[PDB]
Amino acid sequence: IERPNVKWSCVAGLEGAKEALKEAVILPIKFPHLFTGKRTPWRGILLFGPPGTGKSYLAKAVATEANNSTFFSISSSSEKLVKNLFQLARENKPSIIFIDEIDSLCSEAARRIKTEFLVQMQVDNDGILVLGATNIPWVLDSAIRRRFEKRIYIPLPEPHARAAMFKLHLGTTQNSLTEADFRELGRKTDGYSGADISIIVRDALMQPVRKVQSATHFKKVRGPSRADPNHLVDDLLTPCSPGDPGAIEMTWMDVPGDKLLEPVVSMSDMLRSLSNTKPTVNEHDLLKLKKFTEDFGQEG
Ligand SMILES: *CCC(=O)Nc1cccc(Nc2nc3c(-c4ccccc4)cccn3n2)c1
Repeated sequence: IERPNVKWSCVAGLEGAKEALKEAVILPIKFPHLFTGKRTPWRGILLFGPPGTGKSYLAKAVATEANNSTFFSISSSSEKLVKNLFQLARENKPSIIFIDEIDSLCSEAARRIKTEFLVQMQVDNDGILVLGATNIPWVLDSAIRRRFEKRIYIPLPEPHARAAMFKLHLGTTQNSLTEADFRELGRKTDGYSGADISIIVRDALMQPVRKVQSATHFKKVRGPSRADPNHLVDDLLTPCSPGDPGAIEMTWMDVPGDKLLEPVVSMSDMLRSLSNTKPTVNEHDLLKLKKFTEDFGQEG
């Protein structure tokens, strides 16, 4: 329906999962004549691991890289909607279907309606591949589990990958972090999820705006004009502390919209929000993934 645009370079770490998804998804689409007869792409791939390890984000990256294929990102949030889901799949080949939080399935009447998904997997399906993703792979019943013949564990990020993701979640916003800073944020965040890092920087991003909304004084300052970044101007105002040279008793209401110079995102800012959040994952939840990682292996 709509095409994602995530490049390989943008996803941090996950080098192992990239090589397997290249071997299982991308290389067969670009080179169909290699996968003939005995070898054809697996019917469905299952991504499992701790929450916020990039499983869903990795699904968008693999969808962007085939380009020839089409991306149908259906949510975990009705059999005629999936009958046409596979019907529109087979008309446009090659194609892939990502089902985030596929632990959805597996007490209730909706339980009965869950059978419509397995009809399609085993009809003619060649250019269609189903990406499954979940954080609790064990609750999944055996009928779908035997259907994803390839299962990939997405691990917690490594220090280099966490340092990257602190830089990536910043984007183009004004900050004063050095490359040596990002590396230091990697070491201090051991066991932190990918979602956990995204939580930290959004709070750190909100401290400039909080400083503006709370400042009782502003100081005139030089800087690039908000109309043209190439022309330095002098009438800009930035939050100051009540005693700095040039303090003016005024709040953000008295600052014109085009005269505010935003304060930069510090490193102490990011450390201040790092200290206020702790890793979501626990050691118990991971060894339960260890239980799944060995009981069934790849297709058992
Ligand atoms: C090239 C532009 C771009 O895509 N930047 C960007 C911004 C945020 C994150 C990433 N890559 C990335 N995200 C993750 C996660 C993750 C983050 C947030 C929430 C859930 C998961 C986990 C693991 C790896 N990873 N890379 C790129």
